[PDB]
Amino acid sequence: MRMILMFDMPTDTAEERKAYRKFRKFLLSEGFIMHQFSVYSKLLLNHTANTAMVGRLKANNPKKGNITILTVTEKQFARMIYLYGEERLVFLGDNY
Amino acid sequence: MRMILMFDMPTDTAEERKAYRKFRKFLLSEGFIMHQFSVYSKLLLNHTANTAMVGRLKANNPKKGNITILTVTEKQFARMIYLYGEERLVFLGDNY
Amino acid sequence: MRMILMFDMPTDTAEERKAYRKFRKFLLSEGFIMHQFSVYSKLLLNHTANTAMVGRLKANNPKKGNITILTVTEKQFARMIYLYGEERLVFLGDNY
Amino acid sequence: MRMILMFDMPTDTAEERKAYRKFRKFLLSEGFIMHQFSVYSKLLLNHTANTAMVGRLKANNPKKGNITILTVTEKQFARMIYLYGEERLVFLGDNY
Amino acid sequence: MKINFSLLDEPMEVNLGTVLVIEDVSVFAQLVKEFYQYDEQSNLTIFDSKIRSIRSSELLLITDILGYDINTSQVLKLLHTDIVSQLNDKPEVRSEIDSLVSLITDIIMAECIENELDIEYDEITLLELIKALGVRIETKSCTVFEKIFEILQIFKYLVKKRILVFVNSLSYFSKDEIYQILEYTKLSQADVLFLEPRQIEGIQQFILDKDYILMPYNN
Amino acid sequence: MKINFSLLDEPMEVNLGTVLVIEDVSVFAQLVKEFYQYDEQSNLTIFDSKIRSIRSSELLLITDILGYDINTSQVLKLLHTDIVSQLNDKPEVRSEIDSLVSLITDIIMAECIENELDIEYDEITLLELIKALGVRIETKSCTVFEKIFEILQIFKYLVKKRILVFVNSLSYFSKDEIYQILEYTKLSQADVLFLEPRQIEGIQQFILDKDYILMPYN
Amino acid sequence: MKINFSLLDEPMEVNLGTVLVIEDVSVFAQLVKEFYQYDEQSNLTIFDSKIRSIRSSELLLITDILGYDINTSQVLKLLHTDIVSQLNDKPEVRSEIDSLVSLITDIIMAECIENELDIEYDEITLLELIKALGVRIETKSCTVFEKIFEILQIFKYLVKKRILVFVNSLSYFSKDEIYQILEYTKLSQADVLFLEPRQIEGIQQFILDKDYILMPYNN
Amino acid sequence: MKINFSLLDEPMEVNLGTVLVIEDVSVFAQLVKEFYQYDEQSNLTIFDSKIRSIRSSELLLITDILGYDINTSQVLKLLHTDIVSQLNDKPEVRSEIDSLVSLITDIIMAECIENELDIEYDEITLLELIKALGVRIETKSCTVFEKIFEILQIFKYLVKKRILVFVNSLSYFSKDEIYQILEYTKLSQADVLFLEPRQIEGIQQFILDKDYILMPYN
Amino acid sequence: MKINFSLLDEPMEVNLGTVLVIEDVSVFAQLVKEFYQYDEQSNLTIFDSKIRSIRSSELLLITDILGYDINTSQVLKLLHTDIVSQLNDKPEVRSEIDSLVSLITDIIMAECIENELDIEYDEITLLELIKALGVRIETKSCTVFEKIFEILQIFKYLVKKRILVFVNSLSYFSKDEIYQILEYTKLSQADVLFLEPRQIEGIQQFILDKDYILMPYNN
Amino acid sequence: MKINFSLLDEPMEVNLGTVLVIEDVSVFAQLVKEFYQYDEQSNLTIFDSKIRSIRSSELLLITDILGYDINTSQVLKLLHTDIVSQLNDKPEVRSEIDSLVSLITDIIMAECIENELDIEYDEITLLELIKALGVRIETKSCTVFEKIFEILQIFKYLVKKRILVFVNSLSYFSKDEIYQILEYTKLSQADVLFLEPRQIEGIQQFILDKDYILMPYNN
Ligand SMILES: [Ca+2]
Ligand SMILES: [Ca+2]
Ligand SMILES: [Ca+2]
Ligand SMILES: [Ca+2]
Ligand SMILES: [Ca+2]
Ligand SMILES: [Ca+2]
Ligand SMILES: [Ca+2]
Ligand SMILES: [Ca+2]
Repeated sequence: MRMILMFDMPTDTAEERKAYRKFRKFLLSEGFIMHQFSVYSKLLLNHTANTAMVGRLKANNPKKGNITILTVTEKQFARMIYLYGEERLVFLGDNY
Repeated sequence: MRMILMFDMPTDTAEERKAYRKFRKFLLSEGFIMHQFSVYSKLLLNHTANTAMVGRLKANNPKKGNITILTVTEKQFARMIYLYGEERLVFLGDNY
Repeated sequence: MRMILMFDMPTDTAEERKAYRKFRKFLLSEGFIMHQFSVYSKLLLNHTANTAMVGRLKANNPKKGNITILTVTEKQFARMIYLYGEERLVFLGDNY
Repeated sequence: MRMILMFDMPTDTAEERKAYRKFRKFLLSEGFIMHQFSVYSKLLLNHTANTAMVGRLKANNPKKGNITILTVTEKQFARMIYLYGEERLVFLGDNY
Repeated sequence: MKINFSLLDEPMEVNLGTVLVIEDVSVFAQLVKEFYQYDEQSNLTIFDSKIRSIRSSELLLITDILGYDINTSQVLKLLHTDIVSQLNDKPEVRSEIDSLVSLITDIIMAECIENELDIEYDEITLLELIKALGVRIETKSCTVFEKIFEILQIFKYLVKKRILVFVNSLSYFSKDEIYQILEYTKLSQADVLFLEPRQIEGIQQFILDKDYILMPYNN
Repeated sequence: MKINFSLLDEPMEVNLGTVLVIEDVSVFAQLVKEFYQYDEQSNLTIFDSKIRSIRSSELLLITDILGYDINTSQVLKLLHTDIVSQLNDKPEVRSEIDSLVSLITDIIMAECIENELDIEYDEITLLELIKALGVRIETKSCTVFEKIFEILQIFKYLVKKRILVFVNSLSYFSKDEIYQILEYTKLSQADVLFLEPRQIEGIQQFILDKDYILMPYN
Repeated sequence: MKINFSLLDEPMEVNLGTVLVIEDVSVFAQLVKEFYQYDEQSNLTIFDSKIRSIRSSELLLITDILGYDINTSQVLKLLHTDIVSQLNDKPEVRSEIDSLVSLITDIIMAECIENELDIEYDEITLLELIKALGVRIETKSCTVFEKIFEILQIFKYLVKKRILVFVNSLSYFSKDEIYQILEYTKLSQADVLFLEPRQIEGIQQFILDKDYILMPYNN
Repeated sequence: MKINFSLLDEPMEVNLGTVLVIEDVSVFAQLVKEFYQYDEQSNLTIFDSKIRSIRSSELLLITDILGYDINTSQVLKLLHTDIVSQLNDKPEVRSEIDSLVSLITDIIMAECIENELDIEYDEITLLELIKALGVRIETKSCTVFEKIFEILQIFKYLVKKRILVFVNSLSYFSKDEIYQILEYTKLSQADVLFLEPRQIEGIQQFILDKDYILMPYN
Repeated sequence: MKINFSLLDEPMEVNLGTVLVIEDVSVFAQLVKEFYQYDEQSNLTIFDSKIRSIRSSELLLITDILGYDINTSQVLKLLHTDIVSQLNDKPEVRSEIDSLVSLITDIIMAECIENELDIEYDEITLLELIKALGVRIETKSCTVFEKIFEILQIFKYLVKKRILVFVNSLSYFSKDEIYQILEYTKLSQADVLFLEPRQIEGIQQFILDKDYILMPYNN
Repeated sequence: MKINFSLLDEPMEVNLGTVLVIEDVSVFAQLVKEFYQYDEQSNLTIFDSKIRSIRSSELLLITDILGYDINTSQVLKLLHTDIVSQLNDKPEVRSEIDSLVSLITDIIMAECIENELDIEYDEITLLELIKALGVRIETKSCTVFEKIFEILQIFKYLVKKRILVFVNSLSYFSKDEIYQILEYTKLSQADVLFLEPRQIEGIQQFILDKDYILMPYNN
């Protein structure tokens, strides 16, 4: 089970920044990789490590922190498209 | 097709904050809902609407903005779990 | 089955009065007895003669005529109380 | 106890018509419904209310007025059938 | 009752019977898949004169003719009500039936009086007589043509179905049988939409070319 | 019929109507528990004149008189089967019923042929006619005195039930109504046994003292 | 929760447990008949603080204690929900259960992957585990006292029942058991009304004399 | 396997995938009627390699591909029984499952004892665990080309069905998709027979002329 | 949409526009009275393909063309929604409108920041802009023909009205205007039934003779 | 009717009148804010014997006694119905009123017959006479004590309000007036919960110390 995890929290407070660093380090220690800011994912072996990981993430969530969790297949994970921020020739047909 | 979208960008400058507000308003106008900061999702009817939405998101991405796109099933989109938040010495009181 | 039958119709016109006399004579010919004006009853042997009598009454009903039909037991028929338009001594107890 | 009530009286005089209207309005105020002319019924809760209703009806009966009272079961009261309307020569046209 | 898809330029109206022929297998299979998945997909949109989109519960989709079950609780109930109305329209027949059921009630009542226990009953009605008779439609020995005809006859009995659609059902019927189906559909006033990969000769139909051009065709 | 429990010295016989008073609340509640659990518990026993144990299916236990439905699936099944047997005992009447049913089936069949839709039918049976008429025992009961009488009628009608038992049902009826119930039980010959926490004055009853000794009364 | 009948001078309030003793057999039998027929008869009227009359569906009448069925679909469903809430109140136990059903899900998933057919599943939840366990109340071996206690425990589970009434149920229980029933009723806050022909000694009750006089009685 | 009807001179054999075209609409509709009525009508017959007639229960007739539900009571029963057999083939894994179920039953039993209301339970079984998990075949089908593939998978999984028959199901698939379906049928070894009103170009099929003569094509 | 009365032998179907001419003044006035009283009287029965009788609320009756009020809360609301959909179908126009609204919101927001009190707002939407503009249909200067045309245009906006009926409305319009009304009704798909005492020349209509014979007439 | 908050160890029951005194200003202000925001906040939970949580619409919160509007459409309507019931309970008074109304109706009917136009009427009822009289509660000259008493009198008229709560309303009333309010609340059976920062001497109340300890207090 591919576990996609979004992480956010107000960063204004200094203790909030410290807690954000601590939670990020905890995510890296648990096997999660950061694709971009607030974007992470981890491969869970089965529903077992999935449920246990959900409990652990609920336990380690910092104050005011918010985590989104989504279950995704490998085919959907390979279809993940990340766009980081007007074509003269538009081709409708074979792309040559 | 359930589209999970993460959004991040340096917010330091005033122009960057204005661009962030504009991009967020554009995401809300397109049907995306914010589950938490940087965390959004939208239900796309089919693959064509998903591709057009990808092109539009690439066109509307602000400078230095970074967007992560992941495809999840509708049932897996409902499976989304949002968690909102080992010490030897526990202190209840002034933290000294 | 004790068949109680109420009969009414506008009597103003001469044709209406003639129809009322004809319908009343038909009720008397069928075995019905008139207890008072518009009040009649007949003893039907079983449900068969009751249904056939209902059909016949529907067939013989005069224009604008209206008939009410009620099924009543002998104990209820003996309990019929007819009042046609102040006690000094009221006794609550044995009536002596 | 389902109370079937028939009401008749000579209507010729104006005082008799006024008394008929008053008695009918009294019957409607007491909960009785008119299925047709001279034909009425009311659902009495028990035998006590039935006796009190009999006394009240005897007290409110107009001069020359005649009332027929019959007891019918609630299921037999629903069994009430209201019919609203052999000739050799049938004439469709002027009756000559 | 107009239906619209992305391939068509304007929504096409479906009145009485309508034969829609799709010459492209890809657009045909995609359209049928959009017919089964219609609640999930927004591509195919069917709306009435009010422009209100009909729910999939209001849409009736039929592919297998002999596999569909024509006998349902609502269809049999409304059919029994229709038979009761037909018997009620004739006063003489209703009177005779009342006489017979009356005699039977007399017999059973006598048998009840002969018993030692106190027994009560109410009535034997016509709807109870039809339900005891077990009146139902027979699809067992019916040919496919008679099956589709019975479906067109019971479509008026179905209250919730707004439109009936058949998928590739015109391949079984001969041209004359198709003429009978259309001529009967014009009398029944129901809205039926047929979807065929190949065009049928001799009947008016809407043809969709591989070029994705929709044209009316008399033959 | 006789009933036996560990508290009694010898089994007491229950013939026609019988009133049993238990002066101990623990022995009374435990006795009712033994009545509902009779299938599970072997303590309470019942020996008929044949001296043979009877299954709980043959024992009719009724506590609430008004809450006991007279119309049941088994009761209506046995009643409809009984009426079908009575109609089957007379060949001519059943023949006339078959003729009338044939006429009605011919009329409804003609109306079905008149319809444009194909219609398939099977037949009409006398059992379907009885069930269509809704034949059932009278459900009208003004008071518990009449309801218990209907319970005695249905109990005397049921052959499988060898005993009818009422638990604290005598508190609702007046002494005169108790006399009428006992006389009706003696006239109906059925076996009825009552269980009361306290004794009733004026009627013959078996009093079970707190000492567990059983003594006759009146 | 006040109840009123023609025999009473003023409507009497029923709060927590209430023992109503009717010394007249005629008024007692008539009142019980008015309790069973309550929807039909207007003599007995039960109203709340809003003066609104409660429906017979909102009234719960109980005479036979051991004959009543305590196990119902709604009672067992709400009971399973209550057990799920009890397991949810403890984080550690819920975590352990999640680990166990988690491992079971891993095993069954491996067995599904070993099969040739493509198989999909969702989850094994706690409510499904309780429904698979078949948790229900046991009235089989229960004494009458434990049965009435279980009825007082499940009366909170019944949503639609406004008031519970027992008919002659106090004759089976000893004085101490009655004290336990009342003391438990005060904690459960439910409204229970007992109807007995004879007065019980040692408990507060409302006595109705043959003179039709209602008086409070401490013993 | 072979199929025989009065129109054919000799029974034609159906091996792996087979495409049968009927150029007569009356013989095609009457043939489908003989397929749905096969139990009632003796005209259409099917003789396997053993030359033995097969009951309609062994014949799988599927007309609408999308309207055919993959999940059924019998299919889920055979699947759950198959998984139960696979878990029963390994004693150690089933022992661990019994241990975990014992732990969960101990926890839920302790929580039941903590409650003030009496609770009775029976046990938890592996079949109740599979049914509680909702094990079923995948219901996701994007196109009819995949749905027919799932129908071929479930058909090859079912041992009782000796033949699968499709009526006018080849009109939805493109020629290339028909080639993939034929190759998948030859790889799966299952017996599939198609009935089409008109001939398909590019594939091998048996053409039945309006003259009733049957001729091979490609 | 079939309508039936006692004078007709068979129920007549009303599809698109239908011109019904009653040559008898008694049957015409009685039929119009049965149209106004339709809920009270059982003589005139209008049913759909489902045979279900339509309620008088579903029936739309129109006699005075210029006296009828075309502007209603539901008609104006659904019309504003239709305009919002038309503006939403074009991405460029919607983008420009969003830009202008953004500028105005910036100005008003600056004015709010200049104030001493803390002020909060939400948004200025397109539906609020249309409601502030006061978009409505103008019947003041409209001719009777344009009024009936606008009624045929807003009949699609009315959700509850099943069928529109006009009473003696064809006397004002010229033959060409009637041809435009019918030709537009065929495109709008709405069901319109006209009732006229005298027959109109040149249009297909159903004629009811003084003999009570209903015949189709091409002219 | 039990209320519970995080500060309490066990949910406290509110029966008839209940005086809750919070000695801590922070917990008191936070509890009142949780009373106004109750639908938004999950901290304060009020449940009935069914354990079902009551909606904020079912909760009645009152702070300003003289600012609250006691006259509402539902309160005046149900009050007029209550007056009509009071007049209906007496046969003689109802007969006299019927006589007078009959006389007035005779006069107005004669005046209608004198007119040239044909006039029809129905009846003049008692509810219409009360509505014409304009019966309503007068809070204008009422003292705060009489205002709260009228609120306790109209709380039975309010159907949707499950519980009435007063915020710091006991500071205006004298000890004797508080005794009258409680003694009247015991008769009215309504559930009233008072919240005061300081304890009232002489009345039973629940005290919450700054230590967050809840204790019953007789004085
Ligand atoms: Ca039958
Ligand atoms: Ca019946
Ligand atoms: Ca189990
Ligand atoms: Ca599950
Ligand atoms: Ca706004
Ligand atoms: Ca303006
Ligand atoms: Ca009035
Ligand atoms: Ca006034």
